[PDB]
Amino acid sequence: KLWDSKAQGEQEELHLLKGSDCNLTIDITEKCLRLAQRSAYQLHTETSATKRIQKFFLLGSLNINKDDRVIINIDRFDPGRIISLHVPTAVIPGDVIIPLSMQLACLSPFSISEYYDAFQTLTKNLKLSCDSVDIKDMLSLKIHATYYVDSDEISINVTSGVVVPSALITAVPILPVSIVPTALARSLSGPLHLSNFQDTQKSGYVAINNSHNLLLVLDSDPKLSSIPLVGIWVDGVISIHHPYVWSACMRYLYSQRLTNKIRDGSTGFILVLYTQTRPKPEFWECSFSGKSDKFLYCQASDDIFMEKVAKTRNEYMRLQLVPNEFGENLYFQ
Repeated sequence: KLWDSKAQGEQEELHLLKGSDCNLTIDITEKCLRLAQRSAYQLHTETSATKRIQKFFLLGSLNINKDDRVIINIDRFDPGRIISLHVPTAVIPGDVIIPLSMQLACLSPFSISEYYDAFQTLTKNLKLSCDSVDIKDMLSLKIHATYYVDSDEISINVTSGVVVPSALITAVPILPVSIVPTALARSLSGPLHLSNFQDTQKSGYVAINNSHNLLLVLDSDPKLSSIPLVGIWVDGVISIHHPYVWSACMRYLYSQRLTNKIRDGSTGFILVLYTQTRPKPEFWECSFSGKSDKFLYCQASDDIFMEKVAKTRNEYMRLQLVPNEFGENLYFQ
């Protein structure tokens, strides 16, 4: 009886890769691959404690550009630090962390056990994170590189694998619900929420009082651990199809830092959506009922051939990943 759940429009199915036709695009610059191979080759030769498979990091950025199409732009190599754990040199906010394994070819593939362990790590972060909603937390990307050096060229086989939670969020438009006019609620409905900038998303959580009115809460409020929560609010997107909205829903469903979620995926929870294109927020009832630990995954690979002498160009390599429940890349060129 907290709100009316009668559907006021078509159901929508939300997922990270919905807008991109289930396609994940990876762009990798030749320069960072050249630095990765250069660093790897020195260790394997002029150094003796080199493990046969070197462990490095590539650093990328997550961009969303045409109808919510997600692209990872990988352009930085990072050997990483040892602390006993292997971590990047300096983690920048907005960095996609891609573990890079490479080995000199002599005399490679992703297995489901490797995908499974990556997804366990992914969901453990979703359950335990205390940070703001981040789309980068919704995918785990890895690269295997096999390289060879001869007198003529450097050759590299680059294989990339990803795991993404498969959960679909069912979203139903509902009638508007009264919001207590706190300062946060007033600033979200105010004139400043009308902009046109990319990656200006923010989100929080929705509490409820004795009068069954909604209270908006910042994502950093320490009371979130036990305040009774009924859903989320999202600001700075054009529509509900933005993958950030699904990311906030997933984060709310998975988080074990929120111990008093009296409305969740089984009962349906509320989304107060402040879009950038409308003066008033949209109200949705979101639900999830499928398998919680199911994931999509697949791999893609391509060869690159590099001259010994580097050319000051911006050459890059594009990989297309359309993962599914069965591990098949459903991309056809």
